[PDB]
This record gives sequence, C-alpha cells and structure tokens, in this order.
Amino acid sequence: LAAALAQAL
Repeated sequence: LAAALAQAL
C-alpha cells in the first residue's frame, strides 16, 4: 500500500 501511494512522489 505504501508504494501504491508513494508513487505520487
């Protein structure tokens, strides 16, 4: 999940 969101950065 972290990665899935972190892609924004």
